[PDB]
Amino acid sequence: TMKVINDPIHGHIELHPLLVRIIDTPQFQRLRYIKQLGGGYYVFPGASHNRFEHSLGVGYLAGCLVHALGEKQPELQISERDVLCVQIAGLCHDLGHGPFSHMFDGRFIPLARPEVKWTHEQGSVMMFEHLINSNGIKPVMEQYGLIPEEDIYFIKEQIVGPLESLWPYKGRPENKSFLYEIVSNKRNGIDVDKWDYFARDCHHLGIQNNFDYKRFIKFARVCEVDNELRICARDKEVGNLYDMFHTRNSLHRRAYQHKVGNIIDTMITDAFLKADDYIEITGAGGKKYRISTAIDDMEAYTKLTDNIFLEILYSTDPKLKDAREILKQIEYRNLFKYVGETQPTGQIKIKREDYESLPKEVASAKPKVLLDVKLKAEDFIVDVINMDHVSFYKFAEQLIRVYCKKVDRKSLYAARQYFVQWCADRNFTKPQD
Amino acid sequence: TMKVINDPIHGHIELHPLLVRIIDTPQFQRLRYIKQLGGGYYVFPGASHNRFEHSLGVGYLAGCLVHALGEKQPELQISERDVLCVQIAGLCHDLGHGPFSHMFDGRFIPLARPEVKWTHEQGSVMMFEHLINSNGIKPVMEQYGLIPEEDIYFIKEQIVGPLELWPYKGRPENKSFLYEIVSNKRNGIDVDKWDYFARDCHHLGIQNNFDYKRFIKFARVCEVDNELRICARDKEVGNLYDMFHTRNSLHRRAYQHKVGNIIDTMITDAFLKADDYIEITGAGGKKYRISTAIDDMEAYTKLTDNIFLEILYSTDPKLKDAREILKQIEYRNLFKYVGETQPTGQIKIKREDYESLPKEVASAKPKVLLDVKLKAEDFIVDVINMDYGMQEKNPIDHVSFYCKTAPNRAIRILPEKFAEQLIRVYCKKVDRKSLYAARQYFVQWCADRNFTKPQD
Ligand SMILES: Nc1nc2c(ncn2[C@@H]2O[C@H](COP(=O)(O)OP(=O)(O)OP(=O)(O)O)[C@@H](O)[C@H]2O)c(=O)[nH]1
Ligand SMILES: Nc1nc2c(ncn2[C@@H]2O[C@H](COP(=O)(O)OP(=O)(O)OP(=O)(O)O)[C@@H](O)[C@H]2O)c(=O)[nH]1
Ligand SMILES: [Zn+2]
Ligand SMILES: [Zn+2]
Repeated sequence: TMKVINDPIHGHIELHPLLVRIIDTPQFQRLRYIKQLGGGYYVFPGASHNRFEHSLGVGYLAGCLVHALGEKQPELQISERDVLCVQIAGLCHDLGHGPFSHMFDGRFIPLARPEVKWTHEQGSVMMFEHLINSNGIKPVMEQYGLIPEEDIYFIKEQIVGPLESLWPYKGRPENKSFLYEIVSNKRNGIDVDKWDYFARDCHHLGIQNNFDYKRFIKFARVCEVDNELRICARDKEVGNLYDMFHTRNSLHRRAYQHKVGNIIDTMITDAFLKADDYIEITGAGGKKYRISTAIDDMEAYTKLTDNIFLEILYSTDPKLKDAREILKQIEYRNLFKYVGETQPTGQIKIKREDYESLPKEVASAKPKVLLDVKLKAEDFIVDVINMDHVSFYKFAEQLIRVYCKKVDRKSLYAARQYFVQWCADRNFTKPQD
Repeated sequence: TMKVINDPIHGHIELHPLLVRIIDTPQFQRLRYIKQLGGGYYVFPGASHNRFEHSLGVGYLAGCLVHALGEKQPELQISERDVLCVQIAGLCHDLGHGPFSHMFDGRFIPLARPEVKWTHEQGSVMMFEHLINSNGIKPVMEQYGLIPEEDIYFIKEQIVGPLELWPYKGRPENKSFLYEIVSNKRNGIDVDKWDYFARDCHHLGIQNNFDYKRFIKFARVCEVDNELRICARDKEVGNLYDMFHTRNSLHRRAYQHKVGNIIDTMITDAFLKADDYIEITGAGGKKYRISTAIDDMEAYTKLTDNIFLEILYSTDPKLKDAREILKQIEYRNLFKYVGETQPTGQIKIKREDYESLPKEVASAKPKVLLDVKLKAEDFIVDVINMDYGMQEKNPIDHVSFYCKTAPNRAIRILPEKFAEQLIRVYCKKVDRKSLYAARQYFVQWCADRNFTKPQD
């Protein structure tokens, strides 16, 4: 029962029955209703792709790499069981994403609940657990040779990292440390996750992809480094890697950090914040959750997708009028206006818990040339945008942009002044344009 | 100094301000929430694309073609005004599509209201009218040289055809060729098809062998039977064959996919079970159902693929049945394929008769009586058309060519064959006995009807 799925990036993807069973669940199929690039679709009409197809792709590539390593180096003792667990991890690494992907955990939850610590990865673990239990996957795992308790632990570790000196992982021993570099590779940012989305995003955006992932897989090997096992590239592949990094940079410059695309993300977020008190999502035991609290209950979170945009847009409730009106601004293309950009000096990083305060700080700033119209915190949006040792055998770490909700020439002028001053008060770089 | 949109199929698409204004409306942006291939996404994960981006592409290509014709043959007197009206028509030809595109007008409305005669094209006209009025587009049209009353008429005619010698009132007969750009019924060669062949191929992973740019570049208006028509250079004949083979591949591989079509009928089943209980607010606070929203454009504006998730995420006990079918789709417990047949040599099945077909099948009398009997609600009968209205033809016959030396007049003159109507039957009961039974009813029904005999 080896099922085959046609993908425009990878061609034929063969799926193990166990994977098919994980895929055919509400928890996984949910990913069909979550846009890969969030608000990017509103700037790039080719970018209609969702997390679902990306996740299949990552699961596929994860398998290809591990399987290839096992053939070339049977001394690594990569079992078929190891292969499946890595595939599953690749499949399920994005289960925890929320509406509009990175917009949700990167901005909405911070602004809505600054107290809480939340990442989509943590979400992926919770949702995976929920998926397993809700659909009786453990017996099916056993039926294909897996040992649920340790293997489920391994899968979770691949996704989120060590779960809390030593070898921190408990799902596999240190002699298989290389397996933890396939799906999510923290240290050098080279994993199959990135391979898929670079290729996929390029394909949909109309941007040229220079990296050849197959070639890289074909020439990859596990090799000794600092008395540790790591995945290593042949020296002949160095050009291919440069091409990868250039593709990455292009995607970030051209798409991920696009000026209007990011503005639209903050407008969508603004609408969610205005809707959060009034939207009800039913979770476990009939209990009711808000957009911002659905992350606390996986039954509710399952039903939280980009649909929430249209539920607000199509609503008639008077209580949702404000939220609805912002989404209508997007349709009519009356967007927030770009004021300017700056960076934090030093190794200083504005943190998520502080995001909510930033608009007030900006309005609190005192421009020396006092002006006619004064602006308040509600009129400002402050957007914080985040972001050679691979083994062989201009990058801004944080950008800060400010937008204004009032498009009046004088308000824009004013806003600029507040912004410039705020940068000065914080010893941030001085705005240009 | 006009706006540019990056598209993966066409590259840079330059948009006239007036087009930008039509695009930035709820009525147009609605197309972002309607899947091009409907239930095809549930089989082809690459096919996440929506009608919106397709519509930009068609608008763009419509403009390219007309503009190219005007440069090569200024004796045609194609104004800038003409160009814009054709672009707008290309932009807006799909405004009338409903949830899951062709599933909606092709199956749901027929099953829900067999009385009514509805096409997405008619919808596009109504929605266009609604778009114009709701967003004060007439003054803006005037501001860029258009004459709203006649030009709006022309645009609508390009989309739906004529209403009620020369049938068109939006442009005179000496510009008859303009009516062949966006929608060409006669020979099925228009910019609409060019975009979706390319776009669908790009998303499905199927190779596209037609080269639309080349065709545009060598296209010319030329005399045929004292009729002005768009004519291809004789050198382009291979390119055309490639187009028709691409079309055939897309249909065989994608549009007629077995499970994809099953899923379309499951979605439709859910809608039918939800239709009584879903309320959509239209004009003046009046409430409409999924099946009646087509009667009110304010309501229809809010009718998109979202309706799938509204049903899926619902808690109302009255929607339990509809909801349960959509859950079957998530769990991948689909209706079961019984078999396939054709009305070869027969009169073809019409939309108003779709609702009756499941009863006919259960009414059929198999010779070998089975242990269990089945009823009409257990059968789905799916009628698949390549192009519903049209006669079984060869479309190359209606293509005009020209030789370069005598470019003013048309030349005097191994593709695939069409099964222009397929009929499939699915069963809602998945147990061996019922499936066996269903097969028997089906085989008999084909016999009773002088349809082709089912194979495997
Ligand atoms: N199961 C499944 N298949 C998908 C999905 N998305 C795309 N597909 C593809 O669509 C095809 C049809 O769905 P299935 O019902 O699994 O197809 P099938 O081959 O008839 O399999 P059975 O019905 O189980 O015999 C699959 O073979 C896959 O190639 C998905 O989410 N789940
Ligand atoms: N206007 C508009 N632009 C879109 C749409 N879809 C994608 N885009 C692209 O998104 C870009 C940014 O949107 P705009 O608000 O037009 O931004 P802009 O190009 O800076 O134009 P202004 O904001 O009017 O100066 C556009 O230039 C288009 O290339 C759409 O539906 N409407
Ligand atoms: Zn990912
Ligand atoms: Zn179309």
